[PDB]
Amino acid sequence: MLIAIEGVDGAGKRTLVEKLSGAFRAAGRSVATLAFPRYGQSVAADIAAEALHGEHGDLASSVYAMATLFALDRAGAVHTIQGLCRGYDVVILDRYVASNAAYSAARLHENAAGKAAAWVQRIEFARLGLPKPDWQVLLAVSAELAGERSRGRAQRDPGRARDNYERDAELQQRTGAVYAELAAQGWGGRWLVVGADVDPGRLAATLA
Amino acid sequence: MLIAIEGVDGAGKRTLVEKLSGAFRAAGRSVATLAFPRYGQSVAADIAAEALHGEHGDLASSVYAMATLFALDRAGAVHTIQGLCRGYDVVILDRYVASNAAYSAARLHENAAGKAAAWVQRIEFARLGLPKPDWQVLLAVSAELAGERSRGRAQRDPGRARDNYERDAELQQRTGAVYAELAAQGWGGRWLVVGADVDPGRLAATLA
Ligand SMILES: Cc1cn([C@H]2C[C@H](O)[C@@H](COP(=O)(O)OP(=O)(O)OP(=O)(O)O)O2)c(=O)[nH]c1=O
Ligand SMILES: Cc1cn([C@H]2C[C@H](O)[C@@H](COP(=O)(O)OP(=O)(O)OP(=O)(O)O)O2)c(=O)[nH]c1=O
Ligand SMILES: [Mg+2]
Ligand SMILES: [Mg+2]
Repeated sequence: MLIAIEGVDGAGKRTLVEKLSGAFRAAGRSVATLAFPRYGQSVAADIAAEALHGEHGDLASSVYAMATLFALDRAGAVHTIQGLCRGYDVVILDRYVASNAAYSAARLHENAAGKAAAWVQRIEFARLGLPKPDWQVLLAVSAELAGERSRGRAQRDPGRARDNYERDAELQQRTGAVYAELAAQGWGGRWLVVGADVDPGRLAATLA
Repeated sequence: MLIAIEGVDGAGKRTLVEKLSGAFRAAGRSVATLAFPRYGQSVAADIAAEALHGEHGDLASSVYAMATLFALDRAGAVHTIQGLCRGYDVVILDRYVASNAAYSAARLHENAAGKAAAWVQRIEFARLGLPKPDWQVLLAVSAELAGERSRGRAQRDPGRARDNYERDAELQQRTGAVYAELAAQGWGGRWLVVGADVDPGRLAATLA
């Protein structure tokens, strides 16, 4: 089974991935996790991050350029993903294709039924062959709280300064809204919307 | 030996590659040729071409986004290139790294000593590890004549309509000028500037 954890920056995704992995293992299931962007393993991913931190000229100013880099990263992970699926009972992805749809639409002030989301659907799932997730878990949190967590991380970790997307409060707000729409329409597969207080044990039961 | 043939659109590069390959073979040397962008073999290359023909939203509007796609294409060809070099006496590339430097600088109205060219140098040669060519042959031609050949191709071949760069006469002119500067400073390696009347036999002798 393939599960993707989605949400805005600072929503608490990384933590849910760890608590969820623990719950699945407590249930006797083998688990593997993979996070996107794959920093260090994908040139496209590294350039994307660097662009969001001020490098590479006008690259970051293009919504489709950034989306393409993230899609190229995932395109290079197809074999890895399929490999994990046949090797473990559960594979949890920290961000996946929906991240591209949500942020791209938000940067363009479009909704889930818009152009960017449709483009991501055509390119990543159909064209690049990325498998559709069995479940997509949206960790919905207030934009304010998520932003506070992003700011806090940067304050105590010099290696985690915020990037262009994280510093854009309005973008973060719009991204959360598109995410909610995507989940409501079951974009790319079945979704589950949870809060910060979700119980990892019951969540793993629903997913398993 | 690794040779790259450079020049603006419609300069006659593809033809020189064939005549040059023939000259080398007439001299008893084994030859292999590879053309960039690698359409069909690189997703990055295909998306780039599609963007120049009107697709993928605002992607083509970013100078660095386009340069990155072409660099990612070449990054995926490193093994192929090194393989050809150890398998054949001569490897001829139809366009290579300098194409990115020339067009990127021209789109930004910069010269060869500018930011974009320096960026291409840092990313493709040093960072991505693309080997520097032993020779870079600039097929210099008048912007007007080259443009006429581009228009002619589109007229007799529905599968070869011109793209955003080809329809930009001023860009083509500026690109030719940056190419001349690159050759003058030996950017990326030794250059040789030839005209449309160059003799393939003597050119192959100079290169071999
Ligand atoms: C994977 C993916 C991410 N993104 C966005 C979400 C974020 O705003 C931004 C960065 O990806 P993040 O996964 O947030 O990574 P990061 O670079 O912020 O790293 P860290 O967690 O160590 O601080 O890119 C997309 O727009 N599309 C995608 O397909
Ligand atoms: C390889 C490469 C090409 N280019 C530019 C040169 C051209 O204007 C454009 C297209 O590449 P071309 O090699 O011209 O290919 P094409 O798509 O025009 O195909 P055809 O010859 O079949 O008609 O991209 C770069 O800017 N950087 C690069 O690194
Ligand atoms: Mg982030
Ligand atoms: Mg062309």
